[PDB]
Amino acid sequence: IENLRNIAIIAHVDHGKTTLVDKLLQQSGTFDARAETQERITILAKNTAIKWNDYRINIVDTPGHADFGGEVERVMSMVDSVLLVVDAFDGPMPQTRFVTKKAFAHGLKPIVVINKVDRPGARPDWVVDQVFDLFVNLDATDEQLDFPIIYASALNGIAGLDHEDMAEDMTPLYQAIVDHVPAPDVDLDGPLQMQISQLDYNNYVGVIGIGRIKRGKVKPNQQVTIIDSEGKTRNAKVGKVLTHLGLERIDSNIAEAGDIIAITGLGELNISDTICDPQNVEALPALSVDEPTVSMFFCVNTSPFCGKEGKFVTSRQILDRLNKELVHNVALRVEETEDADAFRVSGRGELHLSVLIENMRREGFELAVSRPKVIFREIDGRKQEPYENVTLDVEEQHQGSVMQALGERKGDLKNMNPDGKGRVRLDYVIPSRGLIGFRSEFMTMTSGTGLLYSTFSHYDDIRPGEVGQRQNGVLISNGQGKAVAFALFGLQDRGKLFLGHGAEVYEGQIIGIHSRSNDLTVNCLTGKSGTDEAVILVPPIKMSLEQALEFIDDDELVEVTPTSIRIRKRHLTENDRRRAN
Ligand code: NA
Ligand code: NA
Repeated sequence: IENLRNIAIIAHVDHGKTTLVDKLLQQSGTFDARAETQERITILAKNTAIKWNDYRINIVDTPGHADFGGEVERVMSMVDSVLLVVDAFDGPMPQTRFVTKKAFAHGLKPIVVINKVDRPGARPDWVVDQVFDLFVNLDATDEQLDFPIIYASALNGIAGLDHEDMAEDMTPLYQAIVDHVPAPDVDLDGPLQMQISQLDYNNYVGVIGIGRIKRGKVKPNQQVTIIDSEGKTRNAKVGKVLTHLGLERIDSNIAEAGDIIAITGLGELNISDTICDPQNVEALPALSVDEPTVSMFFCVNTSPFCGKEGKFVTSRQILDRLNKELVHNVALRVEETEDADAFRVSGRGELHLSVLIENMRREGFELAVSRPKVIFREIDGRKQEPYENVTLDVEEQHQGSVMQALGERKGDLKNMNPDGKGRVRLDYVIPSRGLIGFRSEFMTMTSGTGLLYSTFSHYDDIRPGEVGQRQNGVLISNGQGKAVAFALFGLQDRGKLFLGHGAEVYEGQIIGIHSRSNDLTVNCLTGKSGTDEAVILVPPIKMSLEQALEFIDDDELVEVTPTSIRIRKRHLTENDRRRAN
């Protein structure tokens, strides 16, 4: 127990945290199940367990996805310190600030590694000053400002407290971890209490629960009572108890409090479930969950062009592909609707849904999707919507316009923190519904220089007024067939077009953006003293999947194939659109 060290690791993508975890594992003589010697997946295991002398160090990877601040909090709630790894030349970079801020907010003391100290142009002393300023900028406590520094060269396999007189090996980094990281604070003799912090899956056993055992012990085939954060309970039987050794999970006959473990055979475990000894059912506090706040309908493509471009089109081919994603994509949610050729798919931001669709197009799928929107849930008698905690890290020159746009998106400002080094951090509380479409506008407005983070917060009363109302109406084909130059030449005078001469269109397909706010049903199949000389079309607007989804309204769909992106009305005929209004 007193010999366990549970630490999380933080590093910019190119600052060699994988290289460092590898050197620490090799020099510790921990049995290595893989087969790499010296290089010259390059990402970490979610947990790496190092055996050094009579000490066990669990290194938990810090999630790098910007919309999963929930998961970052769960990592910090499970560990007792953080290892911040920083390059000897770049110094700390703004990409790791969000996760560093979470570590300090959960009251963790940091251990700083300045690695690549022998690379050309290294300036470790300057990196120390940069790290000190960051922590002060993060409102560090006096205990958080009193932190060890270990200089390191994974290349030469050496570490030290002093970069000018480095030791023969990595001994100093290990010693810094056991000296300054407290052992887990846990009750070994009380009844089993273990919270699910992370979920994983493999075809050999199914759902895998990952967590730090808060109290007691757990064995294979043990009878447990699982309790969720809604207080509902269910009895179950532990299948396998898996301990961590290097990059691998080990079938173990027991596991004790303080230890970070994988558990199986407990069916559909959810984040924050507490596995309990059946006599003493005690739920631990609810953990932040990465709630799927944006939803789209994934429908069978019913267009007159259906089946002509992709191999996979049926309702079961699509459902089979979705359930197949669901097991490997634990944040995602697939639901059946009253329509059997329509499936409500929910995920962490529209990007999560758009990536899935792009995967299915490449595979040969064909489908229609509705716009990304939130699910309005009735809780405590009223209609509430999801709200998010949002962090924006921007160059100071972008502060003005970023704030105006977030205000317009119903964003409540909560904090402004400039670093005095050309960047500012803005914390907002905004309904998820006001965040849809923003990441794209945010990149354009900040010229790709900004960083945006998201952590699900809560449901609350609906904030009044619609967000991102499209101002322009659309041009809708009233026929099926080949679009012609002479007719497109006349319509491009009334709006911008999505296609040119020779495109096959169908009735209700959207073929352009109208200059005015109203929709027009137009003819693009036949052509209507002086005249207009030359029939030349301005190049069509060819939208990405992301643009089609941010373009479409509630009465429209994006028809998707492996080779094509089409926009369409739900009601393909003008008569049908009139009978809805
Ligand atoms: Na739960
Ligand atoms: Na969201």
